[PDB]
Amino acid sequence: ASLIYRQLLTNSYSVDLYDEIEQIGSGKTQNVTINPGPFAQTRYAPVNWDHGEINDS
Amino acid sequence: RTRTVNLYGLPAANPNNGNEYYEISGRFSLISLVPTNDDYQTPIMNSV
Repeated sequence: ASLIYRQLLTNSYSVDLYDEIEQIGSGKTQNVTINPGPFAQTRYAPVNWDHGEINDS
Repeated sequence: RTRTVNLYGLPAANPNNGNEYYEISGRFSLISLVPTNDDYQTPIMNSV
């Protein structure tokens, strides 16, 4: 059971290796592509307000 | 038998001109909305 202390001290180099893991995995580019769901969006339209038809003569 | 001759237009006196109707043909495009819950859309599902 004392072997755990020896293993930790011996394998401590994996700490620096893990530091490299994380601090270059952050450097590497990742992009979680959140979707649009199966249900699709849509806006009304380009709508502009104006005065209606005028009865000229 | 009057002053006004050679005027461009179309008076309302007899527009039908003995015709039952004036006709026009063409294509007619529409993009209106509609409710379609018959889909119940979550089938595009990934078979696995």
